[PDB]
Amino acid sequence: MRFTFPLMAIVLEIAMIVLFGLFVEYIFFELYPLFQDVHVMIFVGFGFLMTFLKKYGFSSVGINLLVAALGLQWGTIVQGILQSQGQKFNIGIKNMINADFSAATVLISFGAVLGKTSPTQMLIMTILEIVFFAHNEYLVSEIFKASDIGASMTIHAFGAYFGLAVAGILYRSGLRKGHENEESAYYSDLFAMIGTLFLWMFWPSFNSAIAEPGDKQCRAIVNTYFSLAACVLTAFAFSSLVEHRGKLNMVHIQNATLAGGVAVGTCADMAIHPFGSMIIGSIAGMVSVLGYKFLTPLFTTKLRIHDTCGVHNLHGLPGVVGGLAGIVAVAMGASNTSMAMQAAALGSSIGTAVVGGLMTGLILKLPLWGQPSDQNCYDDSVYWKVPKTR
Amino acid sequence: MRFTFPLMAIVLEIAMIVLFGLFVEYFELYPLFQDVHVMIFVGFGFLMTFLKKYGFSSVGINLLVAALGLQWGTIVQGILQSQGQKFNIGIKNMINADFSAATVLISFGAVLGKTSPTQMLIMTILEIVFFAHNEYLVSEIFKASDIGASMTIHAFGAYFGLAVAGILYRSGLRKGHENEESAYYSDLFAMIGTLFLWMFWPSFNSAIAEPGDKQCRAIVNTYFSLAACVLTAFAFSSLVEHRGKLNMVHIQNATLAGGVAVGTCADMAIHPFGSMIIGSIAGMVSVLGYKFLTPLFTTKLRIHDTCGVHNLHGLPGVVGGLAGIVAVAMGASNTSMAMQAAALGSSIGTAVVGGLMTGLILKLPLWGQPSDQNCYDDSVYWKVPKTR
Amino acid sequence: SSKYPRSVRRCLPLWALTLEAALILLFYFFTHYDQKGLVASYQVGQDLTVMAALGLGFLTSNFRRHSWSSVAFNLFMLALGVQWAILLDGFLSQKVVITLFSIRLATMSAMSVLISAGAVLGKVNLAQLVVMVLVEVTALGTLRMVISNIFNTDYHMNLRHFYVFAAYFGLTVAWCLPKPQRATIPSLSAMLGALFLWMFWPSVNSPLLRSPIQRKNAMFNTYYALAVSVVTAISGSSLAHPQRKISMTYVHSAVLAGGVAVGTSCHLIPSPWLAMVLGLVAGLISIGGAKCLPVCISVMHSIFSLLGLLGEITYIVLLVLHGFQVLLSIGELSLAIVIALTSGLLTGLLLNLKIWKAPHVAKYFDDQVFWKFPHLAVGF
Amino acid sequence: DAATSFLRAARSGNLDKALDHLRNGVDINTCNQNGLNGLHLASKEGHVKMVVELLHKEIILETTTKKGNTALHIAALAGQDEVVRELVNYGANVNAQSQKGFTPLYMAAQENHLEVVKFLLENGANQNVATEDGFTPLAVALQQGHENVVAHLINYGTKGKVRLPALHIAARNDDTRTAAVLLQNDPNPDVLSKTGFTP
Amino acid sequence: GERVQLAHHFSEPEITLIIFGVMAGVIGTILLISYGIRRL
Ligand SMILES: CC(C)CCC[C@@H](C)[C@H]1CC[C@H]2[C@@H]3CC=C4C[C@@H](O)CC[C@]4(C)[C@H]3CC[C@]12C
Ligand SMILES: CC(C)CCC[C@@H](C)[C@H]1CC[C@H]2[C@@H]3CC=C4C[C@@H](O)CC[C@]4(C)[C@H]3CC[C@]12C
Repeated sequence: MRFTFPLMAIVLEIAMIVLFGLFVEYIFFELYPLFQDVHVMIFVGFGFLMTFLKKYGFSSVGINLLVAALGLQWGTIVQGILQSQGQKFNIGIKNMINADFSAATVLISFGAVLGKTSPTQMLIMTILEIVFFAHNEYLVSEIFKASDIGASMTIHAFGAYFGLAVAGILYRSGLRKGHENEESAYYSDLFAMIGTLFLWMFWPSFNSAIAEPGDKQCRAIVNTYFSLAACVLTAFAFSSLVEHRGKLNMVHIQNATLAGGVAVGTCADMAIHPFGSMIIGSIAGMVSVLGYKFLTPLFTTKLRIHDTCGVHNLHGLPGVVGGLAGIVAVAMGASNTSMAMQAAALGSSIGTAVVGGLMTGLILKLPLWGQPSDQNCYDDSVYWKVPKTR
Repeated sequence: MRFTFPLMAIVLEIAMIVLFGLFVEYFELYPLFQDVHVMIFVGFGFLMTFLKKYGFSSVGINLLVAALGLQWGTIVQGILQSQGQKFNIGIKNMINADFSAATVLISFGAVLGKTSPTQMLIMTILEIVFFAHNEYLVSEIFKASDIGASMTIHAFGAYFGLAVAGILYRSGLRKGHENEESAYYSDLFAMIGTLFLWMFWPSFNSAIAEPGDKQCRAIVNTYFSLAACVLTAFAFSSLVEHRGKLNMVHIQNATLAGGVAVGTCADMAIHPFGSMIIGSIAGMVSVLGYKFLTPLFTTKLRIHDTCGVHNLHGLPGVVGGLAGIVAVAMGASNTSMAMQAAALGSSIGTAVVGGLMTGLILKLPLWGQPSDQNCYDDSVYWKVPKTR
Repeated sequence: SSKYPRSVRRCLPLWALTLEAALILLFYFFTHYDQKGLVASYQVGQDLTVMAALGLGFLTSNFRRHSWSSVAFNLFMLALGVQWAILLDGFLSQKVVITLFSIRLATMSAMSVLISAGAVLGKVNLAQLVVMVLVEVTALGTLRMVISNIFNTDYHMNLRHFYVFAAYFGLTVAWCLPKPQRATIPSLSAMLGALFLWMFWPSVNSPLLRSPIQRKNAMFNTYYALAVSVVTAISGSSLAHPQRKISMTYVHSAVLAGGVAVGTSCHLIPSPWLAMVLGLVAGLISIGGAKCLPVCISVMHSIFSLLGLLGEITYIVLLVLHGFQVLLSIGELSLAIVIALTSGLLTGLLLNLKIWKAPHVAKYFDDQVFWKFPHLAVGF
Repeated sequence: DAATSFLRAARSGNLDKALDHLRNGVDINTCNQNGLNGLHLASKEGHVKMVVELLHKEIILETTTKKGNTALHIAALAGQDEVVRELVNYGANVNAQSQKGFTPLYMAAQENHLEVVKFLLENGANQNVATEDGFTPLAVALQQGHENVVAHLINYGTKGKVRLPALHIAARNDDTRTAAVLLQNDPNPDVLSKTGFTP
Repeated sequence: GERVQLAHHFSEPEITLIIFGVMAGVIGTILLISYGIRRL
């Protein structure tokens, strides 16, 4: 039915309006530029990073916008309920920042199933994944009390593992050997470079938005900046290394350059030192390039898990490097946090993502949301009016 | 050898890590730094994407060069300021690192489409040292006022790139190249970069300005100089072309000439109308340069400027330096006229000498330089998709 | 009549240089210069400039062969409009002291003209756009001055009607023009522009509020209403389409429906659920207009005008809760509409003059008229 | 000064003033500083009656401007379909090349003048003729995004001259003036159609 | 106005707008009534 998506979107919007009317009431202006940088990241960088597909740019950017717009509201509601324990709560800049963080997690999960899902499935996945992510984040922040100010474990690894879990459940045999529409274009890769550059530039604000003002926020900014700087060089070097005749791969340049920002999040506020941050970025870039070169084909062909954007090598493996760095940092005195609490936070994030992903994918597996056929995957014509000319 | 570029990049990254571990220790100006960052990585990155078959290489090498450049400039500038001792990192260190990256990208714009990534790494490493030494000279020995860095950044990078291109001159590319051509969507991406640079230029000229009157003066002067520069660039682009046709290169480049030439007089009390006059003259000079001087440099002087960075940074940079000299003569600032002239001359001379040495180093056939037939082509270093 | 464009090598450069020289002379004769929150105050104006250039230049770049002209002419119009609006607002609110706040106000005045130009882009050249910029800035300043003189309001606070003024002015100018399409990459560029406009529209919803509390509440309401409007617009694009698909061009205009609806009353909204309701109503009204207005030239500009009128109406409704007040507000709205229509008619009459060398009706929406391309025969 | 007035009348469509100047003794083949004669100015502005009257006055049809453009080149670039038809009916060379190698078909294709492209292709214009830069009407139509021109050029291909020779058309309509102009240009009266019949 | 005038609850623009609105309503009612006749 063609009326399923508008009806579900209207019902969800009405539910959001009712919840805001029932539970939502009215440092802000100091952190507002950081919130704006995070907002630009979430809506432009992630939106256009997935526009590398030649026949799926419209769907990628539009579903990114719609998913993030629903996600900020639903994440605001769920996070405010969790923090207020069911009571009314006020809205500040931090609520909006955490809403953008929830939208980031949902977009990271969406990057795994790009080109194989319908907008209705994306609305349902956003609704379920926000609840799972917010519960996991509340667990990590309050019960474990671990330091994840950049959210390498609670956002990146969680969204990556939740997305892989939906993608394995939604796995299609016809797409394991490849697809004709699953291909990049010159201008599509240029738009992907727009998104990559925006994410890369505004990542320090992403890692320092909710940091404690003073030493911790500046440490997060500096560590993210230099980690990204080292990550770009290592990603370029290993992209040249793993390809024939030293050719640079556009996927590697578009994705692996953000691995340093992903993996420095846990140790952002910690006093690792700029050198410690540049060592993590150099490794995160190496791991991301090696993942894109080798692990993504092994996952697609052998594990029946297909990652369209390779969000695993960008968020999960760098997220596990980020969680692992934080345990090592506590061991080395960077943070007064507990090593066992950090390990428990990483394990809980991974486990909750995989349990939430499998159950969201089981819900999405029902043939009720207008899922595209195998021949029509990675095509804008399924849901959009495509212009005749490119 | 195909392993030269990754090995050199890894060695440079390890050297940067060691230097940061040896010499580097630990919010009002952070938005200005973010605006400068967006300029350096998006505007300069996509301004050079006008080539139809070199967008990938332009944006990727811009990103890589600037990422290495911020680290190496941080190291060198901190060493120069601390006289070899350990130094702390603030927002100003990152801003100056982005400034060094800007200078290196300005130089890279001259040799776009004719160089390898290894050559760009080497050029970044050498040019940062030269630029930082010249900037330290201007700031400490001459003590000239160049808060917008029309001389220390724009003119320096432009003449550095011109010298490098002159050493790396190719006889076969003097008459033109088939790949050296623009495209409709490539020019649209170049417009993205042009608009981002134009919008965030006031923060570029006011990032390191003294808070209070000077920073606001820099913002206002850059804003109105750019506003006048756009109109003059459009008018002269219509004037110099047949039947009043607008040239996309002129609109993409000459609209930033007012921002380039107002940098020296940004913090000075030159007044909004003076800033507008400076921007108008800069736009006129940039359009005239792109129309006439670039063919002269390419054909007669054997200096090939791919992006025409001379008409955008060097001539507007010299205009800005002379404007600073005149404003000193007019009493706008208490700086010394002789110090400003010495700063301009030292910037030009150091840029020329450093470009000579760097181009001589890059001239060695060891960095995988492209052939004449493969210039301005992404297929030399990138996996180009089959479809556009 | 010859379909080949006439030479503008002597009209456009002379016109632009004369305008710039006049602006420089007026700035010299009538402008003068002049702390803790200099960067904070500059950020709002920077957001307005980013919107006015990027979003308003690329949003209209969705045309297949008219993206160059859209982007570059938007930049040129912004550059001229800010400079002329500084002088006009200084003249009509009195020398002119140039501050960041005055730059912000001139940026809003130029944004009005940039919004209006979206209904006429692809059918006019640069000189006609210069004339439209000058006349529209002058008309908006005159409207603000008349409202301040009659209703005892503030000249700088009368800029809230700029949505409806820009929309009706653009429609009126497009109506007077002679009577006369999409591609994937221009559509993606327009999506980038629309995304930037949508993200930074809370800044333009509170540049005129002085107290921080009102600005914070306005930003909250604009953010939530914009999110609701985006969800509703992306949802309902399939309903208002014969092909039962989502129209990217419709989304580009309907992302901003909630921000337009709550723009005039974002400070009066006491709770975010009311802003979300207004955004949902704005999205549904956008769907209805997209499904009905083409039946009874620019559809996006028409639905923008309808959204601006709806925002004014909901401001009227909300102002009573927080007889003669309604009459004053309705009279102000009617005066704004009448002045916008009259100025649009005057601008359209001036734009039909043969001296501007307007492009032929068969050459509309083409960059070949105004831009140089290789391998083309030039002249006769 | 009289020649300047005649050229201005030709440009403005004032046929009476041009005829008066020709009666006074103004040279028919006079031209401005750009080489555009009265025929070129009439073809640029779509004055069909002026073109017919000047052709009846034994004007040189194959005159070229300083850019090498004939009257047909100017009419094709300006998009004057009626003027293009009238010039072709009077014997204009549809395959004439300018200084840089441009053809009337190329000029019609680069300006999205689909009707002129159709008429020239039906009248024997060769789209395989390239300029000095190697570009073709198909190539320039692809470059400028003129999709209809590209489609028509691809579909037509090399169908060739489907129209009758101009002398046959003049003989069909009993047009003595057009036939006289054609025989002044081409002295041969026994031109053969595709069927093999003389006019 | 001029000299001293009696204060009213409705100002002159307000009262003239009210009068014009009442007149427009009466005109619309009369037009609707006339449209109703000559049809049934
Ligand atoms: C930066 C500019 C303005 C001034 C300095 C110019 C210098 C550095 C450059 C520009 C032009 C260059 C020359 C251009 C052409 C040739 C011929 C070639 O077979 C050998 C190198 C040689 C001889 C170059 C030497 C260096 C050169 C002179
Ligand atoms: C390439 C160079 C030489 C050309 C540009 C220099 C001239 C045109 C510019 C640059 C310096 C400028 C001056 C700088 C400072 C002042 C003081 C101010 O209170 C009035 C304007 C005035 C007097 C400016 C007028 C214009 C000016 C003289």
